[PDB]
Amino acid sequence: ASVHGTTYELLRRQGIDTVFGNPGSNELPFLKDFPEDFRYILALQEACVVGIADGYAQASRKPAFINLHSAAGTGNAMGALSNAWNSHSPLIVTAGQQTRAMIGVEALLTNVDAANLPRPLVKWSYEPASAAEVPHAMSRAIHMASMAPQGPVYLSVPYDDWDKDADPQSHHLFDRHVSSSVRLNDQDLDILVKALNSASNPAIVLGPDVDAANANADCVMLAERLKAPVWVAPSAPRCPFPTRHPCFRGLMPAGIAAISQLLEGHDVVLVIGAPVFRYHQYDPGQYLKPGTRLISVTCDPLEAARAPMGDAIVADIGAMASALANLVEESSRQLPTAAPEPAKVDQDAGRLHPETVFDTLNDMAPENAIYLNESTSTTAQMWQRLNMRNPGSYYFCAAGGLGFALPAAIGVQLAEPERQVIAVIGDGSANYSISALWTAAQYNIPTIFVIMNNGTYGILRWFAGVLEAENVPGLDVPGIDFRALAKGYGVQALKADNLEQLKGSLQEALSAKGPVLIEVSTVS
Amino acid sequence: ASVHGTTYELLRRQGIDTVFGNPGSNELPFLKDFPEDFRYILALQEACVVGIADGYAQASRKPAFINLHSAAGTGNAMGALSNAWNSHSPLIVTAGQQTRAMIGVEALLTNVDAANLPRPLVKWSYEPASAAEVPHAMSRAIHMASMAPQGPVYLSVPYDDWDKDADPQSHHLFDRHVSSSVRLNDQDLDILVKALNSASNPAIVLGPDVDAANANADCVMLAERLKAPVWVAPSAPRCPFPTRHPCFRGLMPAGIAAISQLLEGHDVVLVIGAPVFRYHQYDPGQYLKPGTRLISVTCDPLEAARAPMGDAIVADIGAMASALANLVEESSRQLPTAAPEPAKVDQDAGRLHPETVFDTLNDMAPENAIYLNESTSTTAQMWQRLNMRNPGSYYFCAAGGLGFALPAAIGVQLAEPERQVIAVIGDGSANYSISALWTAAQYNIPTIFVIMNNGTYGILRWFAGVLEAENVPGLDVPGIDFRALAKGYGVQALKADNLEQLKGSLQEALSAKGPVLIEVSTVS
Amino acid sequence: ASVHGTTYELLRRQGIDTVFGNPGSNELPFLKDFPEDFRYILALQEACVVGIADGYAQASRKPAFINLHSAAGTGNAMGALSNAWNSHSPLIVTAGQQTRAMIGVEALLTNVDAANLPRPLVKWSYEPASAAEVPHAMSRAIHMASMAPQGPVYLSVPYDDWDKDADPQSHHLFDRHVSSSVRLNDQDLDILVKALNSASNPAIVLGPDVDAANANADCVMLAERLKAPVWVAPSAPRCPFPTRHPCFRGLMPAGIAAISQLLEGHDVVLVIGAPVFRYHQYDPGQYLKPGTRLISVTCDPLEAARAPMGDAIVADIGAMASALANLVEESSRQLPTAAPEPAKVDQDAGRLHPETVFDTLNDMAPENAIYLNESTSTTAQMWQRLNMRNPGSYYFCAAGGLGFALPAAIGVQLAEPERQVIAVIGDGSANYSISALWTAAQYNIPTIFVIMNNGTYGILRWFAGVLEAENVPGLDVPGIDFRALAKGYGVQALKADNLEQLKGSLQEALSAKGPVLIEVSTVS
Ligand SMILES: Cc1ncc(Cn2c(C)c(CCOP(=O)(O)OP(=O)(O)O)sc2=O)c(N)n1
Ligand SMILES: Cc1ncc(Cn2c(C)c(CCOP(=O)(O)OP(=O)(O)O)sc2=O)c(N)n1
Ligand SMILES: Cc1ncc(Cn2c(C)c(CCOP(=O)(O)OP(=O)(O)O)sc2=O)c(N)n1
Ligand SMILES: [Mg+2]
Ligand SMILES: [Mg+2]
Ligand SMILES: [Mg+2]
Ligand SMILES: [Mg+2]
Repeated sequence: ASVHGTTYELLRRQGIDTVFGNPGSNELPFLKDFPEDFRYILALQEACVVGIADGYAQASRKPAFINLHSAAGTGNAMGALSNAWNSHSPLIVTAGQQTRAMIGVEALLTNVDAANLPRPLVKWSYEPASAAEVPHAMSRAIHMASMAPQGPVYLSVPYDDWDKDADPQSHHLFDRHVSSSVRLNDQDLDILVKALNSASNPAIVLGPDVDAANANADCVMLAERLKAPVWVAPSAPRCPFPTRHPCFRGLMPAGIAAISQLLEGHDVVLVIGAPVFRYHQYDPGQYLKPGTRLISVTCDPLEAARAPMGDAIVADIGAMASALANLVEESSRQLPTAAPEPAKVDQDAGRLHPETVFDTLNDMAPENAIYLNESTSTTAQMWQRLNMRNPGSYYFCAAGGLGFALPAAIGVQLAEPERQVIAVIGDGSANYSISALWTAAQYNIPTIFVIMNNGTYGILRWFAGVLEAENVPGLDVPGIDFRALAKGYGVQALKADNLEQLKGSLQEALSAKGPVLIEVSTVS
Repeated sequence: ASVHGTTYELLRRQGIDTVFGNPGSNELPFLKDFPEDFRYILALQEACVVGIADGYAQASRKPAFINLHSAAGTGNAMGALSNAWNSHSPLIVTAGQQTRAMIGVEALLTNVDAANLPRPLVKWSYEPASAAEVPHAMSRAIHMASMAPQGPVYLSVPYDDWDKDADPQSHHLFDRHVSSSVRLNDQDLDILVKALNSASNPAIVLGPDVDAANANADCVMLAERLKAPVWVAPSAPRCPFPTRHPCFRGLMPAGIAAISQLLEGHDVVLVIGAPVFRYHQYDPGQYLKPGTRLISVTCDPLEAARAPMGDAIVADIGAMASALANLVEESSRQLPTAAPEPAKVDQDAGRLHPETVFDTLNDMAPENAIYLNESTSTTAQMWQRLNMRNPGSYYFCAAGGLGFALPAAIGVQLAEPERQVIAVIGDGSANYSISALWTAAQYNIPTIFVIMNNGTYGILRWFAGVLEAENVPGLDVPGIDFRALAKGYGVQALKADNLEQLKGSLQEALSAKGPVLIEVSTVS
Repeated sequence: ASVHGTTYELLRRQGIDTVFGNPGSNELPFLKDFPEDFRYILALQEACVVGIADGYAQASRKPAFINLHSAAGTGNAMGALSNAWNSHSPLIVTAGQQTRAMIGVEALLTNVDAANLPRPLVKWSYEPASAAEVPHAMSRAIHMASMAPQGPVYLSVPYDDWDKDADPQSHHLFDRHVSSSVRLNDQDLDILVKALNSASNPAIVLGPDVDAANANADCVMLAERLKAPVWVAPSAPRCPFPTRHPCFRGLMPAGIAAISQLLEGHDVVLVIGAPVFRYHQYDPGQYLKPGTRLISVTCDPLEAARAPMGDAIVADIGAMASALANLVEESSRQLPTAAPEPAKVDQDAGRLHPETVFDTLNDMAPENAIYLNESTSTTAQMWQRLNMRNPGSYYFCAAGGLGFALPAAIGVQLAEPERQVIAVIGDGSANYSISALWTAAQYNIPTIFVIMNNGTYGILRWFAGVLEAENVPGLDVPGIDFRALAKGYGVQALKADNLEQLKGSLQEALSAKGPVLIEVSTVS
């Protein structure tokens, strides 16, 4: 068989049946004779290709396969890869290279030093030394992306390789099963369980790898057993816990001092599936107060190594959460009391406060909605005002790289066709990957996009205020008509200039057959 | 003085007065107290920021300064950097990094292994080891970008460095002048001149570094003295010669066999300011036919090293072209045979043939128009049909990376306010950097964008055909309304569904006082 | 406290008490006030420093700390790092950098782009962005080196950092405990155990990570329970099993065809702690024959990904070996019969056959002797004729990089004061790291060095034959007097030109109280 034939057989045998791509001439020999059991999802720019694949991979909890064009295509996606790195997204990124005979002269479309291009944003990055090595390299890519800690990988393939004869012994690749589903050995696990049982005032902090592992339910049981309050680790890319569960305490502020203060009085703090910690603002102080001991379970050696405090255990989050949830004793302490329902902000008949938008979404959206956040000045309010009972209900750019939520919302909706996806995106963020709207239209993927339009890079204007930094250029983004942009890409568009119109538009969007964009006028 | 003050003083003393950017929190300490003698050009996505800066640098023939946001922002620009590398564009790319105190914990917005991120697409990439080093590192960036062979460079700066004290000895940086304006020594130059004078049938091939150096006029003199046919090297990023000058032969097809055929019979082929050669299609054969010797003058050691044939001289293109033009003897040979005229293609009253569009542009555009090309299936016809008689009249994505022409056309128009820029862009290419339109609207930069809408990735559909590649997915891009996209970003829009409307739209566009987009319905 | 003080406290609190080094001026500020509870081990060239540290880490099963001088010192050690990468040796490599103020001008002894230098041979490579970050970066280095899969790491430190004030919050680093002692979840481990219990003719293959984990005894129990034959994986860097145990089948030949033939008829092959496989010679064929399924347990995701066949489990070898050994049923199959003792080779009165040397070493050396092999042409004979009963009894350069065994033998001897180390080294290999001898003399480390002198690169001349390649230069190494070299570095030296002399010399060497070198005249 050919390299082409063998490679598609490997992909299908490893459960991959969808290619997210933007094609080029180096990729046509791969895409020719495209198998009928595969589906190709086209996006118009590579940041959108990778964003969509990323959302799809995160929601489906399986690897997603991407095909991009040489260096330029790969380069256009490297901002999207920064987010994918931070979210441990299992993305197999392939790119077409020039024919081997024209690589030396650096013909047009030659990806020079190809394996170095996406570094340091990938777990593994490779170009095979011969055509017959391609299926084996593809096998390496699949497993490197998929093993804990999951993450993006890169494979460059000269276009002339695909037609060449494959090694018959490549058949051994097709059904390989590779497992990382490991947990701490019994003796040391018992020691941990005893420390948890002995704690007088335990607290639990959860990160995105819990949601990725669908460990959420086991974490609920663990928190109920220990009678422990549960935070979400700062800069949260996902939601790992029911937000109206009585133990839930919400999103931790992303500051060193703020977090040690929050944890003061808790003798043992168990962190699961998060870096320790993804701080953001400068908030110097103690990493922990005395009296607090921290224990981290992480799937990522890099996270364990760089934590400035605490013990760490490097293992699969699913296997660890399950073991702990079922091993710890039921504490006789009183179960934590649910947090109070956020207060209703005063809302006149004018532009919308973001608190109003979220309250209204919470009132009207289905209970199994999935939200994406790229409205950076309103994240705190969103976490407080949306009741998200189920796993996989929230995504936020994991490296803070804008241009994620709009395409990712399309991939999520493709992954979960029975759960309504609602992306809340600021007017600034909306532009980074605006052309992804076209894919929603073309493939009939009925995502709802809520554009929070305040005319500015809100969070930047705010932080400039904190820095007392005056005369900063480039913070305002007036003059964008988002309904026109949606029309440009074939997506139904609505406007909401006040609360009444917001209710009406959301009602219409929820009932609509296709994707819908709502432009909301929000307060500056 | 502060690192901030010192750095801005270095920038002004070195001729920089414009910052192209998309701001982020790591960059706010740099952008605060923005000096009154600088201007900031905002674009909404980083591929757009870099593309605009690139156009501006290429047209102005001076370095352009860029400010991006950490890793995500840099990543979003890496497709644009692939073009900049191939075009030798002097781009100084700065990116903000987290505060030094929070780099180790990998806080949100930390650019991990920062200097490796843009490699291999930059000449130099660096993060300073202390705040006091920043002005020195900026000096190195300015000069590494500016020295032959010019190209993009990258500097990552922790945001806390700006307010720190600079080394007082940094004043020595301010007025440094660094020259690479060099040419071959007299003895060896005289040998080259003798070879040229002795040639019976010389030919000349010119590349983009001729237009970059404004060596066009000297090349015209050289060609006139030698009575030599002049080609433009393949995959041409710029136009180095007047396209209706009697010596001009056209754009070389980007194939090994094609080019050796074209050069057959020529005893000496002098190539100036081009790689040898930027081939593209697989077109195997001889690099040169017997009887032809090739001599290359290039500003780039990497070009000289990789040429698969001929001698090479690594020197400044401006200095070499000037010297050769004034030293060669005046040949009494007959000029090349007049080139044929492009045929007027058959055209009904419906959708427009690309040839019709170019013929109409050529009739109506000013003699000093500047064209950009990202209509990939129509390049050959464009070169045949446009009379471009002045330097700096043509730009095409140098690495074949789409998303260049739309933002670069804005940068060019900003650099050349008295020359009308006309960007001819395919419907596929248009989406990659669509948000750039906003910058043209906001700053009232009067670029004309001509969208060639045939509903497909035309050149891929063509190559699919020649490969006899069946069942290739993702080649069609129906359902985009470019007038609506333009409206979305505040740019006037027109439509041309036939020749009469094309003429009317162009008349209107040329009379406009701001940017205009014309959507042209072209054939499949 | 200073960075110096804080870092040494971190080191002692994490169990480090030895520094292997070759000093330079960038390193003096670190080495000054060297604490009384540490020892420094000097070697005269950096390949020797690292080889000694490597031996020490491998035998002690704990990380070894190294201090080298800038780029040149690090560079001199990169061959040794090649081996350390392949052996998963936990080496913390630190190198001194210029003072931060002089990095920018690239003063002499500046390590330019320092973190890139040791790539790709390190797990993690870094230079901190500030002095206060240094202790945290050292913490990261210790843990990256120590977590599965273990391996070398690199930290570059500007020499002026040591005297600066440390972050008081650095104390949180001192007692961090990081575990990767994990194994497959119960459900999937039961499936694996069932597959082993159900196997009709299983075989076991063991690699170096078994010996590194001291999982040898558990592997013996596992082999005895399953009544399975046991091979050592090809190109073996360590010995994971008693070589005279009845299940032992010896070292696998390093070829694809040879290994699948060896495993024919075995329905399940369990590979533990080895790459699949470290092939060497070209020996094309089937990876496995029909009827054989392979299951690999590996500590290294990179190994699991690249295996061309079989299932894989990525977990700690110690934890996995112990669990399997204790869960599998006692098979009723007959215990394998021990390999017969190898035949005696005919030995005349002249130069010695390697077979005779090994026979004689086996007869005279203590039962807990530790051997190192860098006699490349005699490896097979060595594995057959040396009875190694205990763990940690054999080391061979894991990447085939010569220069390992001489210095490593010193490190092992240092780590195991009560076990006699005997390095068997070819006359070719002996020169790579000859100066390591000085360290054995200076610290009175009683390693015995046995030099096999045949006056040639034996294995290369052999290979030259099978290749039918003639006129190959550089294969012969006449004119080396190893007794004089030993005298040069202060080590007692003996000669052996025949069997009687060999016996006498070995007898004196074992009785000696310091290092001894024996030059043996062996047959071509
Ligand atoms: C790719 C990229 N570019 C630039 C930034 C910098 N940035 C920028 C420009 C922000 C403002 C987002 O504006 P918005 O309107 O989307 O949201 P708010 O108005 O609520 O802040 S938040 C932020 O981090 C980024 N994070 N990622
Ligand atoms: C960033 C990027 N992505 C994808 C490609 C691959 N590509 C693609 C997708 C082309 C089709 C461009 O379509 P168009 O409509 O702009 O022009 P034509 O229809 O005349 O081909 S030409 C081409 O090289 C590329 N060169 N650069
Ligand atoms: C650092 C390094 N250099 C060169 C080689 C190549 N090489 C060389 C030069 C060998 C000959 C070793 O000769 P010896 O005398 O040590 O042993 P034999 O005579 O038994 O082969 S084996 C081998 O792989 C290597 N492996 N490592
Ligand atoms: Mg906004
Ligand atoms: Mg890179
Ligand atoms: Mg088109
Ligand atoms: Mg020898």
